[PDB]
Amino acid sequence: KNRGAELVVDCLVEQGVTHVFGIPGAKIDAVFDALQDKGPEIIVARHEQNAAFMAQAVGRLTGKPGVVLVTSGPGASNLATGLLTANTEGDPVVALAGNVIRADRLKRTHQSLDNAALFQPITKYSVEVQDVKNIPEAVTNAFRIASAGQAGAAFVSFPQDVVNEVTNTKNVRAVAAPKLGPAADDAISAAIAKIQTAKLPVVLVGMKGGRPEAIKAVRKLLKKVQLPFVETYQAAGTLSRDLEDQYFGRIGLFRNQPGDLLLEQADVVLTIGYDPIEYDPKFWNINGDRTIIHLDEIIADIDHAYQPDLELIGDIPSTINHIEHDAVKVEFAEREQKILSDLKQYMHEGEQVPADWKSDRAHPLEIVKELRNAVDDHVTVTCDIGSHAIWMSRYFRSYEPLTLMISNGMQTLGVALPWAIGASLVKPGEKVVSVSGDGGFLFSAMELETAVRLKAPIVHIVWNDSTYDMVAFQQLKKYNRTSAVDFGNIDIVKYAESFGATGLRVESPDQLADVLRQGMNAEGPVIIDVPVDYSDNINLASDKLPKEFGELM
Amino acid sequence: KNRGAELVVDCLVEQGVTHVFGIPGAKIDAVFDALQDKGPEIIVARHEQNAAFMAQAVGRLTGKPGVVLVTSGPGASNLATGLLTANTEGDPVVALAGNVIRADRLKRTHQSLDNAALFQPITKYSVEVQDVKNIPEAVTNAFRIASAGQAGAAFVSFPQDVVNEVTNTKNVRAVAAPKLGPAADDAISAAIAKIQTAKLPVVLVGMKGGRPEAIKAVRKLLKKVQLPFVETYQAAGTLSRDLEDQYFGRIGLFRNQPGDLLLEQADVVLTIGYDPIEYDPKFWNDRTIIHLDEIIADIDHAYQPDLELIGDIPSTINHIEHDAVKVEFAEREQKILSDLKQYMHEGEQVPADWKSDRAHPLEIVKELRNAVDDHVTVTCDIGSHAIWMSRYFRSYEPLTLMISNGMQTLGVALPWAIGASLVKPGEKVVSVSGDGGFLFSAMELETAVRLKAPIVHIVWNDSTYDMVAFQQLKKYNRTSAVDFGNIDIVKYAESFGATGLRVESPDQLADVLRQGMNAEGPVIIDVPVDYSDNINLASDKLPKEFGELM
Amino acid sequence: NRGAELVVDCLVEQGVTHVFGIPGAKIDAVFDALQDKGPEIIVARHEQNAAFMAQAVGRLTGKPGVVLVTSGPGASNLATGLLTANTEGDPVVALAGNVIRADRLKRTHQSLDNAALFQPITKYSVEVQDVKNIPEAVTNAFRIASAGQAGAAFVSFPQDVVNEVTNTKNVRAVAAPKLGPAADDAISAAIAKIQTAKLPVVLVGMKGGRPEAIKAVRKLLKKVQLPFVETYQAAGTLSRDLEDQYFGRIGLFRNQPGDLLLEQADVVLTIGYDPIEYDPKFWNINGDRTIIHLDEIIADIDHAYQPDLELIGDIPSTINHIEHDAVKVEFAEREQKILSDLKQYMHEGEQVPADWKSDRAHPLEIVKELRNAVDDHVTVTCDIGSHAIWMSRYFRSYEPLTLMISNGMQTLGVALPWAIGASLVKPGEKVVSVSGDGGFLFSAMELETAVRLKAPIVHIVWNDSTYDMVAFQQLKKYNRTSAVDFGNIDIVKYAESFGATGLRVESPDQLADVLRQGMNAEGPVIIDVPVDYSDNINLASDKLPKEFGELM
Ligand SMILES: Cc1ncc(C[n+]2csc(CCOP(=O)(O)OP(=O)(O)O)c2C)c(N)n1
Ligand SMILES: Cc1ncc(C[n+]2csc(CCOP(=O)(O)OP(=O)(O)O)c2C)c(N)n1
Ligand SMILES: Cc1ncc(C[n+]2csc(CCOP(=O)(O)OP(=O)(O)O)c2C)c(N)n1
Ligand SMILES: [Mg+2]
Ligand SMILES: [Mg+2]
Ligand SMILES: [Mg+2]
Repeated sequence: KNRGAELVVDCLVEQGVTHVFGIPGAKIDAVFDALQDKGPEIIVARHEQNAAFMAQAVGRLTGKPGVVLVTSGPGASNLATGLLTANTEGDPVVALAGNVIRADRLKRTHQSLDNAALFQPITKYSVEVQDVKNIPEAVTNAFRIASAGQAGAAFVSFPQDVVNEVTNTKNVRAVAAPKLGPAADDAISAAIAKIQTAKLPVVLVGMKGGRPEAIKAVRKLLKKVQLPFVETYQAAGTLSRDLEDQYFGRIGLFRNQPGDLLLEQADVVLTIGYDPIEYDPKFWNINGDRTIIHLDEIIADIDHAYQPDLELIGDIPSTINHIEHDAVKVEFAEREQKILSDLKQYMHEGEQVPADWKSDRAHPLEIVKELRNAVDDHVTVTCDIGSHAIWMSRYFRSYEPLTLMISNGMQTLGVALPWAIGASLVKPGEKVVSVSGDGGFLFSAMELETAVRLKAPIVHIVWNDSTYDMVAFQQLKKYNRTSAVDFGNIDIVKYAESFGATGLRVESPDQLADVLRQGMNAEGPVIIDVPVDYSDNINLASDKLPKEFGELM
Repeated sequence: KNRGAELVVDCLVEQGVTHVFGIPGAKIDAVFDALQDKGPEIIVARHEQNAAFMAQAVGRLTGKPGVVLVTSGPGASNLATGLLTANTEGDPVVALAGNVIRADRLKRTHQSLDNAALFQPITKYSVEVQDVKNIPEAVTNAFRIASAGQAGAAFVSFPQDVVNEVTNTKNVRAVAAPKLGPAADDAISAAIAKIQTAKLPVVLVGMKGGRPEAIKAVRKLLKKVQLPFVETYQAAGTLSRDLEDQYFGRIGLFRNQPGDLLLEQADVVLTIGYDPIEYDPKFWNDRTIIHLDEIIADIDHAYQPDLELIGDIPSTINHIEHDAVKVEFAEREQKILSDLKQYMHEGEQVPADWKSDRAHPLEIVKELRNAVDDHVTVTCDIGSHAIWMSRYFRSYEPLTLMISNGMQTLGVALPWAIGASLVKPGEKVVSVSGDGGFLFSAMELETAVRLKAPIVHIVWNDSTYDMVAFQQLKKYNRTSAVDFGNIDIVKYAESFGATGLRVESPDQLADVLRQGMNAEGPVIIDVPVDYSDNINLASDKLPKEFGELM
Repeated sequence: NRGAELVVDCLVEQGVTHVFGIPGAKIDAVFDALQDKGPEIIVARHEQNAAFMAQAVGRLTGKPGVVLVTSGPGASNLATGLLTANTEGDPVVALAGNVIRADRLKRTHQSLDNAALFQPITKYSVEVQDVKNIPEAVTNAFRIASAGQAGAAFVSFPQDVVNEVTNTKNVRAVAAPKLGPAADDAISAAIAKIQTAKLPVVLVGMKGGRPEAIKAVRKLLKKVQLPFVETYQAAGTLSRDLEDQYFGRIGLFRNQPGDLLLEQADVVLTIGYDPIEYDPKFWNINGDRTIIHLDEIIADIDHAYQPDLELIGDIPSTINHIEHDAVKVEFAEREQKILSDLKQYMHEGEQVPADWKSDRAHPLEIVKELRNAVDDHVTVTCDIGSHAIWMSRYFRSYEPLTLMISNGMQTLGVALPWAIGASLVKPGEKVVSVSGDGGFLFSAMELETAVRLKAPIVHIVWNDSTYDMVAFQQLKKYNRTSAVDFGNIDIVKYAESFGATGLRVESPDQLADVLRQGMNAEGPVIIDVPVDYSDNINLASDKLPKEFGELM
């Protein structure tokens, strides 16, 4: 027909977009109509929030922006949290929304608002197209800006008459966002010289160290040079089994981990793709001066606790390849060897169920271990936010890039199950596991109809506690009392069944391994009800370990 | 304790707030801690979206700002649509949110976000407090601005260190937002002269005509002067059983209603609390226009008032009422009223050729109306079911039919009914949605079960996003992205510990509804509906027919 | 019959007689269309001064001043102007070009997000994106600019929108409506609270200074015989008749007779008071008093401003309903002495010091000689600086809108362009403008406009060669000054280089003569007046409050 609506779909075609997540409405209608003619499969969502969470997951797993498409008013405003989360967690997303006609743009009329103004503080790019000719230009720049370091959200709004208008405007080439070269050579030399002269150099692998390419390079570096290392939560998957000896776990949330003590003992820290939002430098870069080398695709944020002595800004993996090429293996003096050894066995003992533990419910560590034993390396595991997620983020081993997905920017409740859906659409054929608590679960459980309608092979684990617990034990450590943390329990099994899904329940902690295998062998979506004992949770924020190791030294 | 958090709680005590809807988090948890000592009852929500909707319900039904309280980051950003909805539909709401400590406000850090900039476009008032001393001032101005005509949403954000900081700061008095006087008296006189000299003077009651005091005033005006009148959807309940004779239905959505032809035939139109968002003037609007409202009018190609009576709406109405006298109509205009009233009765009727194993929409509306007492509040969601409710479900009390008619936001029905039941203890509350919108906020059924709220939720079961579908069929002759698969509604209800009912055949409709009305605790009722008559809601038939009788 | 014509037609419907502007490419179609029909175009030398002029028209006529500019630097130069009007109750409408809609998101000459820039400093900031919407968007801009509280409205036109040919019809210029008075029972309440006061006082503020409000205020002050004070923008509330009940203009520093009056008051009635002129935390202090807020909009709650009664509605109507039903207050003995003492403190504070000697005029001598040289009805515009403090406290005004002060943003350089605006509003009358030397250069360029118009402006420069108001605050805080010194210029030959008339006061004794000589001159005249500023630190001095505190 050649409306503005067709120009939009043509862009999606040039961009190689396989799927569009959305919900139709009167203002964005022409575009949905034009998608009937061609373009990517439409995945109808049961909420624009979840549509955004789905696009985000696609962006994180593929490196090309996930696409979400919604109508005016509440269609658009329901995107806010989603885009915010994508934009602060390094995920390429492009959002396309409708608005009222240009003539009525300033009026009190149904579903009218300044779309671009709302999304301005929460995206890299937020625009509204006021001329049909401009559509291919605006859309193409949004894809590029979404993809360019640091990846985030782009939002593009269309008045209704703009996408309905007939025009002879030509499309433009989907010129892909270009790669940077590696960092300046002189900076790379300096960086190598500082690692070679260190008594205890260590690698801090961050958000953008967690991309597949970045991880491949990071592993060659760690293997050649033999550096100890830690991961941020979104760097999970850096580990391989033959790096386990050099691995000191995941830093974050509370300063009481072996990784923290290691970074403390370090005189040189090399950070890679490090976005401080995952764990503020004021928690780890303390207690003594210490050289900081910042390896990233964008310049560093200066902070009282973060003043890099060296910045290597360029393409992350290739910059790493250049350091790797000219570094050599680091020898550790006796003192540092013993520090490393001691940290390693504090790390080991942390991963164990307390010896005087007895219960009629599973311990969190038992859930974590059993889950890890029932799931092959290649399977993507998505995680929600809560105490369950602390246990997962610290103790759930991951061995491949993009196989453990955590929301460690906004810490947005409800991402797991929708993320699992997006993952299954990117990895057709594979099982996708999603893990949540019972609080965050109802934030997005509605999208179980999408999963069933798609016959997605998703396995969702609900940690059953019956409170907002991560908030509860923090309230106990601050005020020795809780507030607004309690809610009623629902029948998770019958909930799943009412959707046409499958419900299982761990009725005793010894059925855990069995019920898990069963979910994995099931056809279509499964929800698994797991009673958990959270009485150990308060110890997640303990200072015992920093204190013990303190008197060691 | 004299933290900033206590200063906040004290404002809520001073303001007479009985419920705060919320979800706790680290940056805001000091205010939640302070609520353990004194202050209103915390209602824990399963989604900040839904806490916002409930606060909207409280605001619409009491005139006092509803209060929602949330944490930083996604806690705040999840309020967006809620406050947008409230802000455009006339409901006083106060939102309170956390943010990161002042010193880290500029950094990439967990749950950080320029809160105030995000709500700037979608509220009357959006601010972040940067000094603990300023807390009582910023909160007290928020309540005032939320309530002041035209009522809307107010947003206040608090850095973590500001609510945790110990302080000597004094509270301020909750100075009530003041009412205006009536409109200028020479303006009132002018309007009385326009009505008394018109051939067919008519009243259009709008959004802010649906406040209880405005309705009581409007009824006296209608009865005394015997003017015909029409309702926007949010002015539902202006009608009294007494006034059914002068009543010409609800205007909205498509121009093809008896009310539309009436407004067209009128030489004078008195609009009361008319927010054009409910129905753009370019659809119903030569003739004289008298704009009566608590704020000045927006000028539009199709809306240029000859008279503006700006002041307190009920005051101004009374003044007009006091000095106006009965209008009597020439025979020409009586015939017009007779005909329009007749077209109106035909439209309210199930078509003659209708055959179906599912209920017609009108049969749901009729049985619902016949099963619910006039005083029972009925909330409604968004979709094809709501076109039917908005046009054909009669309301006779103020605030007993609640419709989202500024932002048309899916999912408002069930959370509104929860807010409503906390505002009217001892009463049943009815809510109506389609199956699409039901899953937008059905999570909150846990909350209704937790409170043992006497809610009866009716689900119109179709299996599609239909209101989108038949507009699509009319524009392109094909649908797109409107199909989803259905769930077992009864089992969905039972899994939450609520009661689930199902109308298995159209004749069971009366009894099943009755059963729901007498049930204990929350009830969900599955009601299959036949929508194949839905595309005629946008039909041009009636204006074409009436065109040639003239 | 383009979009540009639609814009000119709206200006005609609003009764706009003058448009202050500077042309550019993106907006020039509108400038074209103004050749055919419309209001006179006054070419400015800087978009800042065009904005100031507009503000002046708005303040003086009650209908929006109009300013028209091009895209990019044309529009951005408007920022301080609209901001100042938007915080001082002045209706202004601004019209600006932008790039074509197709190139709106591009890096291209003079492209910027116009609406976003003006959102935080206007009541109303919009961009039209369809030619049809022009009559609507503009009409609402005039009404919103006018609707109380009055201020700045900004409309932006992408270039292709005003050049586009259309058959769109215009829209009626529906006047912004009036409110009625406050509600009866509230009026009753206010009268009752006043009746039972031992010392009720009136505070006249910003919107108490419109002509109709002043007419009603004067009747109320006369009938009930209440003492009153003024905010700076409430100048001209006073009449010669009312000098007896008058306790001066409050503001800037809490050390004036008006402050002490307010402090002793048990009931304060405020009239159209915008706190920006003087924070309530400065006067509403040592003890409690009842506050009655009378205004066209609800009050801002403050730690030091929590009204017991709000009278919201049209200000002159509400004042009238109070005047009609109130009877005279009669002060007891204790309060009469109080009022008497304060009145003498007031009178002593207006006199040049005893041991004053100087080769240059003392400020009060400038204030005095200028007041006596100028008819009551003549409009006097004032700039910002130490000279303005002297003007604002001590220069009497007896007619509405004859003393204009920037008391919201305290914007430098407003005087001279405000006087240009005044003279266009009041043809055939002298207009006097007063500035310091520093603020003079902020807008002195616009003298070319005044000469080009043969405007009868008489501009007085207080010459001391420093940014003094900053400097003495710096000394009272830090015992040292910073960045307050600049060179000076020959004001007389400055004026002459523009084809204007330049006069100089070579000695304080020829002050009356050089002033009278300026009043009789044809065309613009600038006057160089050397001043001695050594007294200036005593403006922020703390003695009067202390001395009176011991007198109690
Ligand atoms: C959208 C949103 N609202 C509020 C919060 C604050 N918050 C963090 S954890 C949490 C509770 C999660 O509870 P649950 O999912 O049951 O996990 P659990 O701690 O019990 O394992 C809340 C409310 C948040 N992170 N996101
Ligand atoms: C939050 C939001 N998303 C999308 C829309 C667009 N929209 C309007 S009606 C509608 C259909 C709702 O369907 P349903 O609840 O099943 O009611 P039905 O039409 O079937 O009666 C949609 C998607 C909207 N109004 N609000
Ligand atoms: C645009 C602007 N810049 C700076 C200031 C701060 N300021 C206030 S008074 C003042 C000094 C003005 O001095 P001048 O005009 O020479 O008059 P004087 O103080 O000498 O009497 C300054 C710089 C201001 N108010 N406005
Ligand atoms: Mg839980
Ligand atoms: Mg449906
Ligand atoms: Mg000076």
